[PDB]
Amino acid sequence: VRMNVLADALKCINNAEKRGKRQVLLRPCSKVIIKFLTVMMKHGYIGEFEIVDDHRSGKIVVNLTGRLNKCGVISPRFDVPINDIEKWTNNLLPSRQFGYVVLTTSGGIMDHEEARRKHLGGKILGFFF
Amino acid sequence: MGKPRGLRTARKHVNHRRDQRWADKDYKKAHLGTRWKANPFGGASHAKGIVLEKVGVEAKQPNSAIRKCVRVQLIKNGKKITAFVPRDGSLNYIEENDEVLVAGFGRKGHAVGDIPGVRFKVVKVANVSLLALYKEKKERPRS
Amino acid sequence: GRMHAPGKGISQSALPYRRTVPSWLKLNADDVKEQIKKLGKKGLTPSKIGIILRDSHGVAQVRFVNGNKILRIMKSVGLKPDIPEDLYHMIKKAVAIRKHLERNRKDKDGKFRLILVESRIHRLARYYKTKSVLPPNWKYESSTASALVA
RNA sequence: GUAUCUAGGACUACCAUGGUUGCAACGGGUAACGGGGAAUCAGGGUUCGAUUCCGGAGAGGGAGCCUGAGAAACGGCUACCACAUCUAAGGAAGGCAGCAGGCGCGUAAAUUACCCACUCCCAGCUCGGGGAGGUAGUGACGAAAAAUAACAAUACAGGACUCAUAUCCGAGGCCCUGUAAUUGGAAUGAGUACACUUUAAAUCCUUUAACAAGGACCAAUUGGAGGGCAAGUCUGGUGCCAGCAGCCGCGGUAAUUCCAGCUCCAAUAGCGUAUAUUAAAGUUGUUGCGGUUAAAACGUUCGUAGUUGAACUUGUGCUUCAUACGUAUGUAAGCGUAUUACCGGCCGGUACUAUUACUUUGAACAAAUUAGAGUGCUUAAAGCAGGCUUCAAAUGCCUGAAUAUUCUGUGCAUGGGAUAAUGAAAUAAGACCUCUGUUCUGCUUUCAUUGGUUUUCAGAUCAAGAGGUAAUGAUUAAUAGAAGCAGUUUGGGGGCAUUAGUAUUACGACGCGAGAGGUGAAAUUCUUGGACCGUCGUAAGACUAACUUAAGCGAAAGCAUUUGCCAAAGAUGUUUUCAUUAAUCAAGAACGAAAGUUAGAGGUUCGAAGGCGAUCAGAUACCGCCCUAGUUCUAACCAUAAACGAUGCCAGCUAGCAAUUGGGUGUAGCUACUUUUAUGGCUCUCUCAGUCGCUUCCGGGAAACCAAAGCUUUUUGGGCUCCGGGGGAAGUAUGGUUGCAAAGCUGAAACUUAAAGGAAUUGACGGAAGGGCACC
RNA sequence: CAAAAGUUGACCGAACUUGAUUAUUUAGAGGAAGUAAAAGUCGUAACAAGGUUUCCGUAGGUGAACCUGCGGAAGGAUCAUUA
Repeated sequence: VRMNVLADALKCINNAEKRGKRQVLLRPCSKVIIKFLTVMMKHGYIGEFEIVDDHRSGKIVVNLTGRLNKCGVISPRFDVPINDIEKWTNNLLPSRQFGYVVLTTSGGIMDHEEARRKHLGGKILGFFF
Repeated sequence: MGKPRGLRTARKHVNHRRDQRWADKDYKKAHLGTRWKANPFGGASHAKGIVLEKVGVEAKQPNSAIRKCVRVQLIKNGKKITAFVPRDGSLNYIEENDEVLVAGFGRKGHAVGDIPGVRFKVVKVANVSLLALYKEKKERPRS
Repeated sequence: GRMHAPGKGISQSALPYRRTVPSWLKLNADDVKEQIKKLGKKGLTPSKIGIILRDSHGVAQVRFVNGNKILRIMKSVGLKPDIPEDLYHMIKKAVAIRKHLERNRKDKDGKFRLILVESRIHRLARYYKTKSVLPPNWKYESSTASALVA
């Protein structure tokens, strides 16, 4: 059954990034997906994505750019306090310079470089670099 | 593939490892602990013994020599040992049926060289420290 | 993907987008409440009211022209079945293979099927108890099951 | 109820039948005192904690009990057991797991010293007491600091150097560098000891007058020199001996490993050896392993436990300022309003609130340890002291004795509402802020004191209206799932009935003749007039050819004559229904080729075993003949296979091209003739569900290869279950459990060992094909 | 008045005979395996078409490796055309 519905947009972006596609058709559009790509959109790792609506679940057609390498998804959502947030930024993020760990804190989905500013902690969602 | 990757499966993850460290061949001397069963001394480091013979253990192939070992009965438990005396000579320092401090043989349970299945090593015979006898750095007890 | 037999296919009915439409349909929400009562009094299931309201009359979808479903209409007019239709035909199948077998023994397939269709019963007799559509203390027995088809 | 200080099945009495567990009860093990903490790596971790602090227990064993506030006390008593002592024989007395000792045990642990001066305890007590505590001797467990020379010309050569001269070459050579039992200059403290100090006293250190080095002296060792792995192809000896050696290997008469000598290297008051442990070990793996072939996916599917489960339910706008710099935007408020009832001067204090998980900030909780800021103990490990114009008077205030983490974790407060579960309004609650009751339950104040009589009030709760404006209340129908359906079907799917087909054996007859069968060659074996052959005929049991496929169906095992029946099923078609019903699964359950077993039938061919005939050096084999159990059908048992795709299952993605089974669809195709037609066929086009091949990665892999064995990325994450940890021993031994039994499932270790294994290359134009030569 | 030795009975209950079970260690005629393994005897089973392709399940038999029967598989000596 379709277990993790965040996850296989990120294995359809990453899979279709590698072959170098320019547009990507996700299915079926969580509002955690759109909150995730908007985090990937403020940093320009993604185009402007359009949500072709059904009355079923939603479908997204995403425009790809070609700036990113890997969007993954940390299943299960491990509970990540602020103190062990640094543990993950060594692991998932390939340099201290760039890269992002998206996590759901309670004050809205933000990456670690916002939640380490707003002093929030939450559960982890995914990453990208 | 494989692991119970949920978030509420730390019961399966600990009961699996608990059941699968038995197949870690060297962590079955934490679990089954045969030290008091199969080791010639009951888990100690050294052992005082009393020499019974002078066994000329011949060398295994493809090396020919004769290793000149010694068959100890201990005093700790009444097990039996075939120990070993190194560094040529020093069977002349045995003065048979007089006590011996045998020791482990440095491969932690196996015979080492061309010696077939002999797992020990004399370190003191009549309390005079055999490494201080090839130089004869101390006097051998003779009378 | 076909939960008891390992073909993986897909077919279905596909609803179109516009839930509001048609506008030309001359049949209103009032008379279908009568016509479902007209057809459901002949003991048809909610499915076979739908496929004859669809072909002959013919309304596309009853949820669109009326703010209820076909089953939820039939409860509101006192036409409630004692056992719902999915558990019916899965019981009614399970009583045939339990009738073919008592004469034709030596058929391991119909033994294996009746395992596969009594297992679908006790998982859907189990969902119908949490949603309380059928009461608790309800174990489908394989003996008395013949009497609840006719 | 009794007992106790007290609750309490603590115990008695009656009465109830409860409690507990796959979320591991109960029993077993422990070389188990629990914690603080210790060891060790980057993290994650493993391992240890008898041991100074806290809590607990015990004083040879068990039991008992007095005094007391407090003891089930043992430097109290009472028995008994064990051990043991003095006994004049009647009796009496024993308890070092307090200190220092002694015996034992063992690889393994200090002196029968001094003192209450310290810390504190105790009594009647300022004083007494205190082998607590402190001092000392012992003490390479350990940790820190640091002595073995320093300097000088010649020296003896290297080298620059000035320069001759240059593939050479020397000298002015010289900052240098060494060698110099050459020469010195000797610089100092281990010694050394007056006297000091320290101390309860004494010692140790620190101060210290005197005393103290040409090495021979005040004199470093311990391991090694094949590789790993730092450092001799040095000499002699020994010649598969002695030995070395963790591993791989040296020695078999020129040893880079042995015994040495010279040398040399590594650390150095330290070094080797053993067992243990940790890191190396992504070889226990949550981060983070592996399972096609190296070890490793259950034979199959069903399925509770468990784990894991799609989407959707207040979000940016609009205006301003604080605010980065025309702009920006990160700001608060106004405004699509419970931005919340009140009184206060936008402001206090109040009236007043669906949870949980997670998260923020707090509280709470011993130090020691650890992390650590402060501090020149001569430095350092430590310690918690210590600074200071005071220079000539000290009055000279304080720094301090922080701060967070192992006191993890639970638990308790508070901020948030993303994520995540639960929760409402469908056999009935949509409400009314409510004058409210058309219930009545009342309940205390004034009737100075107090009530019989009843109203206000009704603090109230529950009936309660038809004080019913009510948008009145039911999310989408997942390319999730189950269900339905002129459906149209399709298929060696399943069961039973029905029958067919040649053939094989047998038997009959008819005819013809003597050889027939079999092999590499025979023989066993069959047959005179009739085998084999021919022929027609009868009986039988078995098997379903050809069609036959990279074709189908099935959960796997498996599944082929016709037909009738019988329930079943995938796929497609579906503006049908239901609305998460799902995924995967320990235990459990059904099915399971062949062989085998129990009973009943049948019994053609084949045929384990058996007997022959050969073959062979032998042949209990291959080949040849005879056949028996078996093969076959119903009734059960067995529960395995190279049960293989050596590839668990559900989901998504990432590319062509060719076929190809079903079903759908368009011919802007042919063709059939029933007719130009229409049903049927074919071709073309598209689409599901696929399956099989190739082509390639422009993905992976050790490769062979794989469109999954890919997206397992750089320390990776879609769920879920089963399984592997060098090779043997060994699927053995033993226990449990199933079977009529064969056997099946569970299932070790002692011991042994350094390789065993995977894939691929190059060696046989060495007993394999296809070539091509010559009179060794 | 108080009170000893004695004493009745309940209780706590050492201890010792028994009966049992548990956990351990051990002796044993005989028997049957494993490993050492190097040099013995007999055969030649496997690796080449290892001279009967090899293996698997089961069943019987044989001095021994092994052989035979029924059903699998290729890890084969065939990825197969050849109308």
